Amino acid sequence: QVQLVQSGAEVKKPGASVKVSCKASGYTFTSYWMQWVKQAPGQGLEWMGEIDPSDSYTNYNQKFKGKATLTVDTSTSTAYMELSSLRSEDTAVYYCARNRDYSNNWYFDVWGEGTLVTVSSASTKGPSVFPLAPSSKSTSGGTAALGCLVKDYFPEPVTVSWNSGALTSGVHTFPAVLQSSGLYSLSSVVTVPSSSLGTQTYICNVNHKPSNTKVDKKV
Amino acid sequence: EIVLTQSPGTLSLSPGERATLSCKASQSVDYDGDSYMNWYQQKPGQAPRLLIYAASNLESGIPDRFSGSGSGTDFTLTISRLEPEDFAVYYCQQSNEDPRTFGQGTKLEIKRTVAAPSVFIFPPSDEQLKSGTASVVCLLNNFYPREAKVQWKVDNALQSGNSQESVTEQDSKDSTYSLSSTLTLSKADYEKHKVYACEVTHQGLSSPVTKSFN
Repeated sequence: QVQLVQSGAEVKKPGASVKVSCKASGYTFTSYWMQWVKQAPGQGLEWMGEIDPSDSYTNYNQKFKGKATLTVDTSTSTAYMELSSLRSEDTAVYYCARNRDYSNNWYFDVWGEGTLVTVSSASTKGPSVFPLAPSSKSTSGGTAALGCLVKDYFPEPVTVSWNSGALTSGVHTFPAVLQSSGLYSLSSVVTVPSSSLGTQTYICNVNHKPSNTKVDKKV
Repeated sequence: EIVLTQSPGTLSLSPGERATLSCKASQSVDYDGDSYMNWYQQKPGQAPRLLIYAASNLESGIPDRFSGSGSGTDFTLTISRLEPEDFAVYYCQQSNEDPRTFGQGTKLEIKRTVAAPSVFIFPPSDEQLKSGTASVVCLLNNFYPREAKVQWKVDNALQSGNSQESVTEQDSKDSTYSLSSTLTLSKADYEKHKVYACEVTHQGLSSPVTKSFN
């Protein structure tokens, strides 16, 4: 059917530049304009600019002019947005969406899955896991809580299983947080009845693809 | 530029309920019954989805419970009945003047019954106390609403301000939340005090809870 395909997420050092691809299919690429939207993490959607693939005319949000550059390749039916002089601010998911007209009103009906661009000078380093020992003699109640600490790592994402994919209840993997060290940090917990604490062997499985770090800790 | 203001910032309703979110423009985005306001829906870690265009035209695949109204500068999207798939973020957007601007967004949340959070604290593991750093975690299990407040108190009254919060999304079954604040301090700074407590403040809590160790 009709759909748009964007290149994969990328990590680049500040002051550098990136070219994001958005190849269309399922329709006559030159028959529609392409819209580029940016979504900073946690923030909302922000229109960047537009391009007419037939004659190559562009129009940018007065604030992204001279930072982003739109181009198309009719031969391969692909749009291209280039960001240059990257900075921390430039960290966001970038979306390309197909344009559509209805009585002068322009709305975007088909969106690409988006491309994440992370601007950091960190280095693709592996994660460390420091057990979050349950209790210190707190029992009294019925339920207990444990957890694993994945301190310092880069980039995202990281996988955190428990007792090898067969333990899904109570699990609570929290979103990673970026430290000033430029590195990341995440935590994973598994609520478990105290009566099992002594009869069960809990092991949180971590899997960081970037640095190929598979760590198995027994809490 | 035309500025769109959506409200309420957040909206907690229960399944089956009728929602009504409004989008206000700092200037008219119309002309002879011709409108330039569209709405989009966006789920966590997902691309926006066109809902309505030209202020009131349903897009293919958009149920009949959705409907958009409005004129000049005041517009509203309504959902007669909220279905499980309807809980997400909604964005109104203008296309009347360049640059095209979006709205801040309105998060429709699943309103449920208050739940007191289960609090937990964790002293720095040993391996970590080797690397030279110390991170004390204070868990806050399945609670509602999302509004809570953790207070770190080293050696009593000495409440610091060097932690990092992380809240979980609404659960896919009990619509609850989980929060974990983390206090990081050098091993030396750690081995200098004795009492480390994490004071929680929640509506579900009769009185602020506290969890300390030595």
